[PDB]
Amino acid sequence: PCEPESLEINKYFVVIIYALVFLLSLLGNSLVMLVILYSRVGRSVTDVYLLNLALADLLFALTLPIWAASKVNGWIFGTFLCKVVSLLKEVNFYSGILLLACISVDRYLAIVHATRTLTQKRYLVKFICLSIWGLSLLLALPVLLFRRTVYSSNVSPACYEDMGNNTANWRMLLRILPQSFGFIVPLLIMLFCYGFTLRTLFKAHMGQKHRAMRVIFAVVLIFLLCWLPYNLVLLADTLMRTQVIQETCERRNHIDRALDATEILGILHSCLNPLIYAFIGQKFRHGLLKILA
Amino acid sequence: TLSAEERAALERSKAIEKNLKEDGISAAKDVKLLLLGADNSGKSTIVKQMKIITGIVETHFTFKNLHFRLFDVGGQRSERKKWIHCFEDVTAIIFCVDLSHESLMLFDSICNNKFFIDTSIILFLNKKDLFGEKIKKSPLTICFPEYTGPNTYEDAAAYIQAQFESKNRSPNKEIYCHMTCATDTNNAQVIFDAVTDIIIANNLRGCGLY
Amino acid sequence: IAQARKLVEQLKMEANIDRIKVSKAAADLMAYCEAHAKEDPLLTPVPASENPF
Amino acid sequence: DVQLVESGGGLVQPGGSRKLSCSASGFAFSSFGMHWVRQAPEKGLEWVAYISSGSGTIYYADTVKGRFTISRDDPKNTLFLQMTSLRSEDTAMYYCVRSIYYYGSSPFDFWGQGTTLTVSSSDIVMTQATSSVPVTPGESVSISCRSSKSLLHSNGNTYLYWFLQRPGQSPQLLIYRMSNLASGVPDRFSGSGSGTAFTLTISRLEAEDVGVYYCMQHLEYPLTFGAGTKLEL
Amino acid sequence: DQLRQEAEQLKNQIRDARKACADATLSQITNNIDPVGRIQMRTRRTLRGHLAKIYAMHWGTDSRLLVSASQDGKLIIWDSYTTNKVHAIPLRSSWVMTCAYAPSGNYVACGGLDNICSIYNLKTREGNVRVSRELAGHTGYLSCCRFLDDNQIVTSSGDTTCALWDIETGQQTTTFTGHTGDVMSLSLAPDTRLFVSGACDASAKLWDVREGMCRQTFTGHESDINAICFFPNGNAFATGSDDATCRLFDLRADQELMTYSHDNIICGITSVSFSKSGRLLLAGYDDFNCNVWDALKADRAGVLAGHDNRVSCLGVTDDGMAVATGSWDSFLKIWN
Repeated sequence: PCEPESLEINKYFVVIIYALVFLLSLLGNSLVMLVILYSRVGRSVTDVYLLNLALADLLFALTLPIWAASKVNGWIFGTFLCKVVSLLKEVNFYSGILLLACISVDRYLAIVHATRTLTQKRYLVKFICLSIWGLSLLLALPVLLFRRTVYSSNVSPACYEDMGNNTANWRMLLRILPQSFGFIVPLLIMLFCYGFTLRTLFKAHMGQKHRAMRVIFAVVLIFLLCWLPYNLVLLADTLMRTQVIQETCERRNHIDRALDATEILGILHSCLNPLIYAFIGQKFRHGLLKILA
Repeated sequence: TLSAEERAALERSKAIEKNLKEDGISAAKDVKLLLLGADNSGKSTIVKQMKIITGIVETHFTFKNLHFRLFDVGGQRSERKKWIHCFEDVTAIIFCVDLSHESLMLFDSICNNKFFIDTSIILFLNKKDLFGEKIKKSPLTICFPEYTGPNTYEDAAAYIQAQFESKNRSPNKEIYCHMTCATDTNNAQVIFDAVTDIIIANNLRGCGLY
Repeated sequence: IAQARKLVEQLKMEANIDRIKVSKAAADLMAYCEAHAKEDPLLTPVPASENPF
Repeated sequence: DVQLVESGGGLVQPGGSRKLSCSASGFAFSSFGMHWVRQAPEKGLEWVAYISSGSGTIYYADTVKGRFTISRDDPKNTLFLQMTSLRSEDTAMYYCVRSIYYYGSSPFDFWGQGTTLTVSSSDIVMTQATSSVPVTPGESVSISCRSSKSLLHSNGNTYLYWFLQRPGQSPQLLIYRMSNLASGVPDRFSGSGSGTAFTLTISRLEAEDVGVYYCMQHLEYPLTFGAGTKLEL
Repeated sequence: DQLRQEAEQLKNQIRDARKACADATLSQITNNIDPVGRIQMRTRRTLRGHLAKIYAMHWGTDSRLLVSASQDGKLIIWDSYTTNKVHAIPLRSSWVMTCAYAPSGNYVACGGLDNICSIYNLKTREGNVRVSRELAGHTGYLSCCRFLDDNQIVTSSGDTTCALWDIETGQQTTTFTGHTGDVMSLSLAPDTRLFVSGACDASAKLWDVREGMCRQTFTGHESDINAICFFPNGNAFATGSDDATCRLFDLRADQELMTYSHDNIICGITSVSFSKSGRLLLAGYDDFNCNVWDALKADRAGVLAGHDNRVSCLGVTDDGMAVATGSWDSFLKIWN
């Protein structure tokens, strides 16, 4: 038999990084919402998108410490807390990714189709935000319905899934949603929109084109760096459970550790969203400086 | 709303609101530009597709499925500080300068005005042929005694352009330059490129990219 | 020479005005502002039963 | 000149279908809500149908609900009325009336010339006390009619309308809420009322003032007219 | 040459007499009144529908109907109680700076940068609003149209002159001259026989509508006067300039009585209005809010605020029941 191994150094590293991420995200999205909601002068659509994104990241940071305690000692908090925390986390993850996609769509329609009348169609931010929240909740409903504490003699209890005796293949089936409506479609949308926006900027004669391209490239690179390794590890795990790739205990341990590492790396999206989306523009810095008085 | 007549009044108000919204939707396709410059500088003879329509003069030529409305503020002969804020929302300023000091004075006044700190300026230098014929007869030194470079056409034109751009002294503003003659027809295309560039920059600023 | 002739005549017209001490005028303004004080829905808030807005 | 002229009347057999067209010329037709009012022979006025501006809100009388159809042709400046089945009780002189509603408008000012239609063989009740009043010129006359409910709405406006019909002519509006004089009528008219009892007084009556006086309520549909008081000389 | 010295000695005599008539300031004589305290006004209505900056607004005599012109070329008549649009009149020129509402409610004039005062008829037999007359004869932008009656209207222009018209004939009946700068605002006296105009030369002078003579002139402002309103009893008026100050001039005393300057105020006053009693002097600034000045002690008795852009027009109903403010964010707010 193969014995799953672990180290206390890894747990300490995970919890310290989780606490740091929680504090940073809390502070950043607190400043974002404060700056947005203090003064209603010029409530542009970008402000609405940034407020929604900061709210999603703030609630995600709110749920983070419970997951840190779970990594400390498994899920000893009960089934109801498992359902609530997992549902909230999945809803926030879906909402954040879809909000990034919608922001990219807005930028594409604002810079490429700028002179045409297509720009009149982006004043529906409240409707699309409500649709995004609803679709995220619907997609994360299976988490609420089919998650419960699972006990084992050799494995510490965790907020896992339970739908039958053959739950492994059902987990593999359920994984197809977060990797398709969570990474594939948003990546395609962002790539298309930002590629066309870069083409439009490239053939123009402003004096501030270079900063725009730099910001766009930074956003795309940060999104990729944050979320690609997690999806790659999950795809490798699904390949292992399908027996396509040869399975060994060392491989199981390697993927088990890499999954936690990639999850920690990808959680940094809530930390890096403020400095990349809001504070990178002069308007928000000016607003914060004005608020400081 | 309880009464029948009040219900009919509410229906009339809703119909008026719908008409207002439709008129506002139809009023966003056009582009509002401001014309400025010294007298006899060709400020009314930029595009041959004029289609005009004492006071304010409007010109509403169209190009590439986009409507440009040029408000010529000439003839008012009043204090600009009291009505120039009526044009705060213009997309750009079209400045026409005839090369054949007052024009520099207007340009300095209009560029540093508090209302137009963020409105870009499209600068048109008219009458290339007249300037090139006049410079040979009289060197560009009577009006610009500080000139030191060669008396050729290109260097003199670049020097005038440099002194016109030196009055910018402001961020978030770009000056788009073009040299025009009497027998030029592509002014509409140049205006379209300048306006679309200005719109791109404004959208960039709004989106938070810059 | 023909433009300033009317200005001095205007000054003659403006100079001969029956002026009144500012104390009496201020007293009259105070008297009006105190007499017509019960009919101001802004200085004294109106009861909510008699507020059409 | 504002003019409403309508055609389509005539003798029809029971069970047939007839369409009446009210053509308007002299005002902004698209901004006026239009009614249809029928007057039975020597019986009195009665409301039939109403279509709002832009064909938004349409109402019908309970007598002919689901049987008549009213349509509006804004570009053509024409108002129609399609009737499916006609009984012997539908024979009457049909009038076309314009009505514009906003704060301070006169919603029954102009009436059509009337078209005659012949067929071969809960609600607010307004009652007029007297059917015929003889009087000599120069003597003030008092006309009063009651209502079942209190027409005095919560906003302080009472919806009572007084109409005048000279012999052989079409009704004309005199007062539209309580004393608000219509446009062009002599100032000798004056109206009053309180809740349910209303009175119309005419000081220094003239010889051209004789006719039938109708009082109508506009508080809630269907609109109901009074019996009709006739002045005799 | 001698005329210049004659004018100088005339001005010296006028100033000497004016200073001789002054004994005590208003702020000193009335120092014994109890302060009005804090006057808190809450937004009761918010009139939306305009799609551009609003420059002017006027209240109906019945204190229920409004009128407002904006850059969109629309002239909207509101129902201030239920927030309904009674009328929507489309202007020929989108550049309009001055609404005016007739005292009888029959007409509404609306002119601006296009140099003519268009007059509209509301009570027509055809059911629509038609331009009854278009008054021309001014060489500069128009400002502060005011109705004397249904066939008599007073206008102010940038031609450094004010004119009294006759709507029936359409001709300039009387012309008032004497200003040396653009005339920006005027207000008609309640007695309806005198009016004062505020020009760009930092001076407001009282006029007579019957004789066309400049009875009086007032000085003291450091910049161009932007708005004027009469005191309710027709014996004083308050002016607002870009100097960020308001002043109270009295017709009988010929002197300013007190100043309404605050150290924190930097931008000038756009519109000036009084209350029915004459105690609150409401003034609109360029810093997006209005400050209510107690007209007898020069203390800020509250702040309206609430607007996103510059307040361009103020209006107090005839009964004093409400104060309505219009700004450049295409929103009108009614306060009480």
